[PDB]
Amino acid sequence: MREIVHIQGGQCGNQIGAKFWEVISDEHGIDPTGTYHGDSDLQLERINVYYNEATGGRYVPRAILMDLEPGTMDSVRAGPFGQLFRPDNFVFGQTGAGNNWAKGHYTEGAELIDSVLDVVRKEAEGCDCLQGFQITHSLGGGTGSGMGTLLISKVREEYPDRIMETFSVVPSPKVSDTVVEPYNATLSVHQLVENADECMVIDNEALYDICFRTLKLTTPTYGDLNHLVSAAMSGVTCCLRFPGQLNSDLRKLAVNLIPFPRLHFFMIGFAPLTSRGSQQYRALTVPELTQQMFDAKNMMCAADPRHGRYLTASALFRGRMSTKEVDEQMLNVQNKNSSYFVEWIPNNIKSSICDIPPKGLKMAVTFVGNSTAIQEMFKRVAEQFTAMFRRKAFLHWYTGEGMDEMEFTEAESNMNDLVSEYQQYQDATA
Amino acid sequence: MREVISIHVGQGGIQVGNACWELFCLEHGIQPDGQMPSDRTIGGGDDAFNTFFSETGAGKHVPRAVFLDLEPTVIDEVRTGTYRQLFHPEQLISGKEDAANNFARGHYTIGKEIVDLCLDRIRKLADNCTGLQGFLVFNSVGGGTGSGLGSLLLERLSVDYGKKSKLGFTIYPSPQVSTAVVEPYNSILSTHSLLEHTDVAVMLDNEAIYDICRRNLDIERPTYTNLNRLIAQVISSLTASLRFDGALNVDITEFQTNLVPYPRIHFMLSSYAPIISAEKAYHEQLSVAEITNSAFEPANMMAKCDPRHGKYMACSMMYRGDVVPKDVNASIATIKTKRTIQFVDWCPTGFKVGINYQPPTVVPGGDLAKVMRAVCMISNSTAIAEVFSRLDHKFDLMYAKRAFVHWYVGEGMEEGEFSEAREDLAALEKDYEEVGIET
Amino acid sequence: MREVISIHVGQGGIQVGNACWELFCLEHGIQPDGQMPSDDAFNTFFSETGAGKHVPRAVFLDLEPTVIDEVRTGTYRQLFHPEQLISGKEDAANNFARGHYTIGKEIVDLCLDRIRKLADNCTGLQGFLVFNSVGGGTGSGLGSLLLERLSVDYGKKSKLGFTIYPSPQVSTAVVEPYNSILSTHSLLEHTDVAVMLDNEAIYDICRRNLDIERPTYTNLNRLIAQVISSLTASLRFDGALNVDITEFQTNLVPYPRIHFMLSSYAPIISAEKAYHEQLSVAEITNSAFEPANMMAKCDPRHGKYMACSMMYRGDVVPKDVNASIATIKTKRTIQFVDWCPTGFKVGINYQPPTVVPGGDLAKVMRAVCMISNSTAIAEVFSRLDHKFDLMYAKRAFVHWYVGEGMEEGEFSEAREDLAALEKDYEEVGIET
Amino acid sequence: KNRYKNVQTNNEYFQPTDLVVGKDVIINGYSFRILECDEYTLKWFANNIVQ
Amino acid sequence: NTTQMIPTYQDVKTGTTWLGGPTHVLQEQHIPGYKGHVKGVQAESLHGKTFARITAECLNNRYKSGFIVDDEERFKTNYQLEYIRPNLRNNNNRQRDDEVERLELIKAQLNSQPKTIEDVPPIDRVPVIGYQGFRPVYRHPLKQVKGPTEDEIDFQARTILELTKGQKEAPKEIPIVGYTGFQKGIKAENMFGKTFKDLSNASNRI
Amino acid sequence: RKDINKMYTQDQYILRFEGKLISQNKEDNHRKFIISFFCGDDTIMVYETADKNSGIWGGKFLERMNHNNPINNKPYTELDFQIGEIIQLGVYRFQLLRADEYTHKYMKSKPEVFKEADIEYTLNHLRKFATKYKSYDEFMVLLIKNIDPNRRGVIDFNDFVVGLRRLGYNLTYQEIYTLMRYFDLDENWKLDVKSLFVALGG
Ligand SMILES: Nc1nc2c(ncn2[C@@H]2O[C@H](COP(=O)(O)OP(=O)(O)OP(=O)(O)O)[C@@H](O)[C@H]2O)c(=O)[nH]1
Ligand SMILES: Nc1nc2c(ncn2[C@@H]2O[C@H](COP(=O)(O)OP(=O)(O)OP(=O)(O)O)[C@@H](O)[C@H]2O)c(=O)[nH]1
Ligand SMILES: Nc1nc2c(ncn2[C@@H]2O[C@H](COP(=O)(O)OP(=O)(O)O)[C@@H](O)[C@H]2O)c(=O)[nH]1
Ligand SMILES: [Mg+2]
Ligand SMILES: [Mg+2]
Repeated sequence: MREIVHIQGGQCGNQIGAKFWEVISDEHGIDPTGTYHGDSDLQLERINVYYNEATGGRYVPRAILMDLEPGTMDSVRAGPFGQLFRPDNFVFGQTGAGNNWAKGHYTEGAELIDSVLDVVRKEAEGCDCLQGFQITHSLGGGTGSGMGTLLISKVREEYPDRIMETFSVVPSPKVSDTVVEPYNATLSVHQLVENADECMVIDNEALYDICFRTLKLTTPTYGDLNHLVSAAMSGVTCCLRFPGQLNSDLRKLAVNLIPFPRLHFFMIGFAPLTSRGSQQYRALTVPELTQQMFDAKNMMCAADPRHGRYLTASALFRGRMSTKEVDEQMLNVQNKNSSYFVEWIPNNIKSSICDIPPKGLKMAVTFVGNSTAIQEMFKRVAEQFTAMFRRKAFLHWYTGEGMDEMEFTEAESNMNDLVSEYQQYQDATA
Repeated sequence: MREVISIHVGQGGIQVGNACWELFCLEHGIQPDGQMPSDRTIGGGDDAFNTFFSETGAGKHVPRAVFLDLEPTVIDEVRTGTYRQLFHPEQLISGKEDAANNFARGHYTIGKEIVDLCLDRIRKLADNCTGLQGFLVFNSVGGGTGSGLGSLLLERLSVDYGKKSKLGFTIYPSPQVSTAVVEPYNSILSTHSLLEHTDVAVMLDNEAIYDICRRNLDIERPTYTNLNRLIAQVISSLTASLRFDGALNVDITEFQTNLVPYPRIHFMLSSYAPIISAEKAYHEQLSVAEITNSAFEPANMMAKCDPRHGKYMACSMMYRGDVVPKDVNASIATIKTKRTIQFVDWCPTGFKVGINYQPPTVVPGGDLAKVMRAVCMISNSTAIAEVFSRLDHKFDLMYAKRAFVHWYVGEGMEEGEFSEAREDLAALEKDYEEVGIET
Repeated sequence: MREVISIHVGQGGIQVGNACWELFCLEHGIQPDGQMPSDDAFNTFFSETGAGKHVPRAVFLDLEPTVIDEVRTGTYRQLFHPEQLISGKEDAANNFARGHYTIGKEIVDLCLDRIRKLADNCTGLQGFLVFNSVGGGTGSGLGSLLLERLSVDYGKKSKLGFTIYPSPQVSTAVVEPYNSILSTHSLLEHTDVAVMLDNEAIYDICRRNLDIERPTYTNLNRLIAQVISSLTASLRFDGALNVDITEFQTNLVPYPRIHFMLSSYAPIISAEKAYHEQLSVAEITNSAFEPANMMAKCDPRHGKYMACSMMYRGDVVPKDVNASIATIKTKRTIQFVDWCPTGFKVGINYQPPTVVPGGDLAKVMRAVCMISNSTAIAEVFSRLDHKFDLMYAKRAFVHWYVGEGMEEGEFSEAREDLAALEKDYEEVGIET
Repeated sequence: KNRYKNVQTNNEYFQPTDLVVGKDVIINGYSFRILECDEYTLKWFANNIVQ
Repeated sequence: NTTQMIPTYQDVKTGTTWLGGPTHVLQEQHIPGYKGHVKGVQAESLHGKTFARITAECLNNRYKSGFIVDDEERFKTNYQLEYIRPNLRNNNNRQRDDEVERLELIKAQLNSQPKTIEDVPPIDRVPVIGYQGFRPVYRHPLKQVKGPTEDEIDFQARTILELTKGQKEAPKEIPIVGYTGFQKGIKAENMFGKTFKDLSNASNRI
Repeated sequence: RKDINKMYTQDQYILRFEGKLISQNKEDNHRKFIISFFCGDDTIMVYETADKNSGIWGGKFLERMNHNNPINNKPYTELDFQIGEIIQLGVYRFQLLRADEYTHKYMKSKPEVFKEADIEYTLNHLRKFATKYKSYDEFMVLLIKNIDPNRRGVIDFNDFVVGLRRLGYNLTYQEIYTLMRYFDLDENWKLDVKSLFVALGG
């Protein structure tokens, strides 16, 4: 049964949510009017995971769109499949945060969250057997990073046992578009580590790297970037919606991937990806799927895994394929590249099979891996943050809204402590 | 007048059980909907289906099986399949939350709310039977609910019925290729529970069956469905003597009276022969002399254990088809003479021989061809001590740094349960070297 | 030559008697207008007009017009006698005082008028059947007055009341603990056999057996009608062992104060999975003794059994019945009181249970109706007393009762009677 | 503000001649009916479409 | 695809090949161990169906190809794709056609005697003696009955005869009890007390 | 040597018959039997059914084996197992009363071996006998008058066989059954003489 409600915040979050719901609706054969038009029975088999039913035979997603400015929602509503969303679920402020963490975390988010917490509780209470929650947002903006995290803190108090997923868009150093990236990003992670069950890291720089060189597109837009992200996000919960050889829900991924409670930052990659010109020259077999699984350029993060060692890895196959080939390749890669795998935990790769491939494809790949090479993200964010904080730059805005400069310190140290112990397991030997 | 009750838990249990029952329905002529055909209008003959099926009084038959699981996806597919009309609607028990590869979740938190339903269901199946031989259980030990509920059910079944026989078919994790990452924990913890609660256990390691299909059946890309048909064949030859007339009858009770020298030692590994494809099945005579040589061939072992590394305790094999008792005795004499196969010192005679008349059936859409002769063998050996050694090696590696322990402590299982589980395995091992030494 | 008179008082009474009489009409083959389609046995429940239609031996009592109104506009309007559907103008409004001291006093005269006229025609009257919901105003007060009058007005005639008690936690009204206690005190010394059919148990039974997740009151009344038919089929259909109404209170009532008992019925299987099992007589009794299958929200495993009454109907065999009894006796989790070595009364009838077309149950060739008396029944009285004590401690909802003639100290004596009943039930359950 | 496919014509993009007042039109799986047009367009229609 | 169409009924009876069969006269194989190109093994990642059958698939060009899958064959799981009964050795339930026509027989029978056009007895033209109600004075005393017209009764009767051994089919065929799917609007429109087995029909019939 | 080829290609065909035992004893003049014929290796099994509340210990009567006819000393084949015949298994003689529906399809599906089971051969057999009579037309009227005494239109089996025996024409019990079953319009085993007249000639 195991349904999940969608929670998404900020303009970065909203634009990702718009593409994701389009993909699922097309996957389940839902028209822009919200009426089923499919042909197979299995498309309606497990639709209760995402869609709620109303009178007249129409379906409505159980998503909550949340923001501090009404401009974004008035744009996302008019888009394709934008009439599906129930108008009541839209919640927005009238002032905005202005890329300031304190405005979105102490002043405006605190008073606004009373309304949005009411609607989400109604959504959770309606379903008989809730499975968990998933999040989509960015850490670079105050409204996304501040009121998004404070939402996480409150909801964890009411459902401590339910699973929780978060997609984080951390600011990459090269293509940086705001000056206050290190402040809000550092502070958000401090609250993120204590409450989030899982975290997926997504860098727009990495997405730009993949599209330009793999698909070879001259002029991509954010829609193309949003298309890639939605493909992976659907893959994680795909086999929860379709029968397969080996079932694997959200809880199974968590227990089989994180060895320790404070290590829940991942990196994802989607395969296969091929340009239109090279689309007709490849062959879709398991070796090609698994060879692009672990390839460095395909990761959705700027962190190269060859600078560290994988702790645990997971893979989700979609389609009909022989099980032996799936397991054979996992043992194959885990042997030829023993330098990149930690030694004290043998057989640190997990596999799953889903019988329904994505539309337009025959076989698919969804990879989620916990590697110690992503610490360089926090290491570089730390050095910009201490560059900001040593000279007390842009601080009077933050300290002028009810908080002191002390809270900056322990969040810096807690993130600093995280890096040290996260690096400890890299050189640990048994 | 003799019945056996099949118990299936976990996704591996359901998929294995699914392949077994299509064989049984075809073996006895049962249509998927329950009636024999709609064509035969005589009926009322040769009641042998009572071992597995049960008449409703007029018409259809209902299997004496139960399906247990915690995620409904696998069970729901059964209810929408072509066999929807066969099973009783309320013996396919399905949970709400999966154990998620967690032994503690399937043993202390979720399984308690569903174990009550099964025992009530089992009690209603047992009351119907009059000559119940025993229970069969199928479980994938590497999964959370497979070892979780399996541990709970066997403990409860031990006191509810007492001396009633229970037979176990475990599927142990493969030595080097595995599905999940946390399998050493829930597999090791399972052994402590089932060691003092099962009567007979059989290893059904996956990669060994992968070798058989590739080498013999010539399949380069097999799936779990091809495997499940071989284990279903083993079950057929195992209980064929119960419902089919033969020269020598071997019942269920004849195994826990002939095969386990000591109460602690009841772990065995099986073989099946011949396994040959239709295009090359007819190029050789398939003489009974050579089929029994293939069974003892360690390359065709159904578990990744080499008996040449240890001694043999006892050997039980069942023949079916048109075998001749004197031919069977002739081949056994050669096996004893063979030097590379040795028996333990204190076992001068170590063979149990059963003969059945019904040849193995052939399933359309299957993989094996139909032959006049086949043999299924169950062997007990000291070579089964190595699998616990490698599990101890892997278990100790990540338990030194207490990896994943938080995934078990917070669900109600105290820390000390790992320490006692380790000691029992060490004590269980020490038994195996103690027995294997000569006087 | 044998007759029984049915009394339906209160909305629950009419809504269960509708199902009961529809079931009886279908079982005996009469058309809804009352005219037989040109086809003695039915004389127990009906009465011939000399040539033509038949009149059921029932009288409907209520103080509110609308519920009776549907009876006179439905498909059975032409069946019942016009002036046996007695309806008032103003309601009890869940006030036990109103239905026992103010407005119910002025109708019992005409109730007894109709009762006397019906009984004078009857020549071999066996006993009276009374239906009433306890958690209601006129269901309790008018019922109490009617039983008190009928006891002195008919002497030693047996009276059976199939009351409906409030469920332990699922409830509709808020003052129903108050009027339940007074009604129980009134009926304790005035009824001969009482059966408990609280609503919550039937919901679980339906959801678990009939596979209905959203039931309504129509479903529940059908089960009660089936229970009535199974209980009274021995009066109008021949069988291997026939039992009358009089040979119940001589078997299930160890002491005069102890006449409260609970029922169970089996099988109740939907047609979707009714043909997956043979419904052997050996297994239907196991379902009947299943503690979860009790029609009242009580757990027999918490106390000792006094006596068990069995009704098998269909094509059961006397030998097969006794084997099941022996198996149950040998079973350990079910134990009887020390001073009752023999504790079963068995009845066998030939007529199979009838099936209502377009209904819920399937058709089966075998069925059993179980009536048991056990010491576990003290739990409902204990919880009712607790609920009343929580309320009466600071005198809530008392002005709605005291102003209609009810004396202030009347609650205390009802509490004393309940305490005495609890004391009796505990002292019976001790071993000598 | 985007380019939309037209189901009514071989999944092609919309053209100015497609929008005809008084006749229904389909956009993104929705059905519209045109009641009247701004007379600025009417001047545009008369000057460019008449051939 | 070879597993169900080869040994056809014509070939199995009075023919060379049995169920197992050395089916090499009928089609083309490559005798297990063979080194060479097959045009369909590595490209399509064919699984199961041992090498003898794999080559027979590619040689006889039943086959499939392409990255894009045309909907219908995309949505098949491994379970029902393989466990599709026994097929070819010798040549389902009749239910769900009887159940629907028992249901319609009750409906047709119920509508058969509605007392149309003054066929009511002299009694019951006016309501029962003590009726309560209102009884408006300025209204026709005797009740008015319309009742169904003749062709509607005949309309139902035609389908009853037509459904039995006719062109109409069983409605949808349904799962049994514990199937946890959507069930197409059981919750949207209440449909509370209709016996889930029966509830499946009404919701699925629409 | 054993015939493997016959075992492979004819293992599935199993012929099931119902029979009654013919013996001196009045003890067993009523109890019924079911006879199974495995044509894979010409193996015959006889089962004894038991009614409820009968007091007889039903079960397997003769286990499956292969045994030959005593008169001609030849093994039994499927040709000899035709309905209506008397088969002697050792010291027991069984009369085959009725056959299973699948068995009837099997015999009819395979001609040129079960000649009596093919309808056009039976009609040709009956029609060819009209050579001894003077004219074809008088043959028909003689037949119908002999078969039907009161010309009712639908007759029973006993009336049908006794009339044919009265005429003196030797029909085996199999062919008589073949014609009787075919001309049953609503499947109640009453011959339709009018269709028989049309089939012979109109
Ligand atoms: N031989 C064989 N093993 C199987 C099969 N299915 C699952 N397994 C084994 O089961 C293990 C994982 O458990 P599953 O059976 O997939 O699921 P489960 O037993 O219910 O455990 P959970 O996933 O936690 O619910 C894998 O490592 C497989 O080795 C099968 O069909 N055949
Ligand atoms: N089993 C069953 N119980 C019913 C039904 N209708 C009402 N009840 C019970 O009756 C109780 C309340 O009494 P009512 O039936 O409403 O009517 P009453 O007993 O005459 O009381 P008043 O309404 O005050 O006149 C409720 O608590 C219900 O439990 C029914 O249809 N079936
Ligand atoms: N993948 C993706 N990232 C986006 C999109 N729009 C914005 N971003 C990222 O979001 C960051 C800024 O987010 P921001 O506007 O502050 O969101 P806010 O917190 O709601 O104000 C930038 O670094 C962008 O890279 C989008 O459509 N897709
Ligand atoms: Mg599982
Ligand atoms: Mg009332």
